[PDB]
Amino acid sequence: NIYPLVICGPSGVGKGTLIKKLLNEFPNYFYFSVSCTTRKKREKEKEGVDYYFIDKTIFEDKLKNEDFLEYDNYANNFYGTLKSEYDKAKEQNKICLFEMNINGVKQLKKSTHIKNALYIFIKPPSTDVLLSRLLTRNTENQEQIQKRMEQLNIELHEANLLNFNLSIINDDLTLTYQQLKNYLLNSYIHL
Repeated sequence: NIYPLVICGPSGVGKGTLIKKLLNEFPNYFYFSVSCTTRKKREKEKEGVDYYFIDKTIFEDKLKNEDFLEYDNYANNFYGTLKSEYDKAKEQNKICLFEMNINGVKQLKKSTHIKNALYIFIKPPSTDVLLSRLLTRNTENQEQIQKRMEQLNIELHEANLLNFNLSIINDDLTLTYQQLKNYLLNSYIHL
């Protein structure tokens, strides 16, 4: 059984960039988990790639069956990673790579479907930088932007109560990827 790899942290820490480099460099070793969402598919978005776009009724049916490893709600839409994503990774005999926020990780750490996963926490250089990147990529009003700021404060607070196999302050992408890559080479690739 190949232990799944979870790259986690709050939005804005650079998870996406790090994962893309990883997948680009070791394309034959990973199966990138795809999540479900009730949000409407945007123009450039691809079904089965960006997400599995479904509606509220189906999402509710899935929860009813407890088919999720983790579920979340953001900007008035539901998101969740199905246990089946892990099965597909197994089917192809590859490392299942999960991109998650802290709310997701705590659900994975309790999940009975998966076990022995490797958790890599990608931290921001600071809270100020994390919050600033939030405002930068957002054009919201006071009350709403404050809610997202509080959500990020909760993420960091929750992260402090969990244990990760490795934690990296992503100050410099190059250095972060290098530490990440070496860790993964020793954990999965070498020999």
